[PDB]
Amino acid sequence: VLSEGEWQLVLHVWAKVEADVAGHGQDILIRLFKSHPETLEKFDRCKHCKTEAEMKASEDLKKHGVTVLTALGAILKKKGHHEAELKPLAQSHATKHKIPIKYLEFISEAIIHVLHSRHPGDFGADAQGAMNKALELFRKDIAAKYKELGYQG
Ligand code: HEM
Repeated sequence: VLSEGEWQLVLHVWAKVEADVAGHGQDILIRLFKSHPETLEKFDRCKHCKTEAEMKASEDLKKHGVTVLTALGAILKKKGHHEAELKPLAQSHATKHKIPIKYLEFISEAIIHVLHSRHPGDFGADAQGAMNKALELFRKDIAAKYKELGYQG
């Protein structure tokens, strides 16, 4: 459980993300792919991609950064009451994309990195701890759903 004040810190910095969803999504995926190249293997079309400018010019990759942040933003705005939003996400990522929980840890790290880089004034220790708690809860719940679907994380 997060406190109401913790959720408000989460949603405060998320409003900043929403001013430029696509640019934040780009930075988060590029950070993910740099820090953890193996994850890039999960995206058929930019498997070949090599440079940051290639990732930044890529139309696909920008659309997926938006897809991620749109879904996650709706989950965060549910303040933990996200079972209905996690059901389809767990379904696809456990049975079709096969995304282990450690890759969700990786992307949570990249999200926190980008939010700190871009909004330090809105992402001090209080707010970083809140966001970390919120992404931890997301990963915990989706992991339980993975197991329900027969996928061991
Ligand atoms: C906060 C974490 C994430 C969220 C909210 C998220 C959300 C989404 C959504 C909404 C879609 C499109 C609908 C669907 O297929 O379910 C999608 C597709 C996809 N996701 Fe995720 N995702 C996350 C993490 C990841 C990670 C860490 C990876 C790989 C390392 C990944 C790989 C994929 C792939 C390969 C697709 C299909 C892309 C395509 O075929 O165009 N996702 N994701």
